[PDB]
Amino acid sequence: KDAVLVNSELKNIYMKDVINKTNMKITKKIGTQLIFNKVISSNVSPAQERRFKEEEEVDIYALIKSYSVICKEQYNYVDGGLIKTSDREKLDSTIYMNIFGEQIPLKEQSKYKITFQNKFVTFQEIDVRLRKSLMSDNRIKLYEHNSICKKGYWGIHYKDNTTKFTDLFTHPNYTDNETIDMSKVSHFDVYLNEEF
Ligand SMILES: [Zn+2]
Repeated sequence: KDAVLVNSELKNIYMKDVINKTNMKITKKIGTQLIFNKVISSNVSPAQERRFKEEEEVDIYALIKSYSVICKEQYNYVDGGLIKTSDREKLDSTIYMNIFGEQIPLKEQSKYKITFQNKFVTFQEIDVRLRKSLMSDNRIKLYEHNSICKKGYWGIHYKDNTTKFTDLFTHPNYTDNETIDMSKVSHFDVYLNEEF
């Protein structure tokens, strides 16, 4: 299973900004990195690299891992976050986030919703936005030294009753560009202080 990390590291990882752009043509392509023109480098799996060709337009939603200036031009490094611009069908979805946990009032239980406008969204996007929403929540303060959440996980609860669970104290491997079909998603479930 993915190794559990501490608040300090998790906070550092998920507090960073994200790249959220559309119609980005892959300019250069080197190794396992798909480059775009500030320069955006997306580290992806050997498998995913094959599926993407240069000059191909890609929509990007990825958390930035680091920056580096090179010859007065800034580089933004990220893992995956790619969906072909031609793979984008529109769809308005307002998915509810149900938060469960001993200190969670019914009032905060289902007040959170995450809005999507494409039928297909990367899992990285859902995971990152869900974590950031939990991080800013005044009651929860996810990854803060002082947070009431010591451990936990969440899940995408599909309409067919199946679920996809993720440990909130781990850093998923986003290099595979896993994508979620939003039309098959019913809601999101957050399980605070519950063993994964
Ligand atoms: Zn559920």
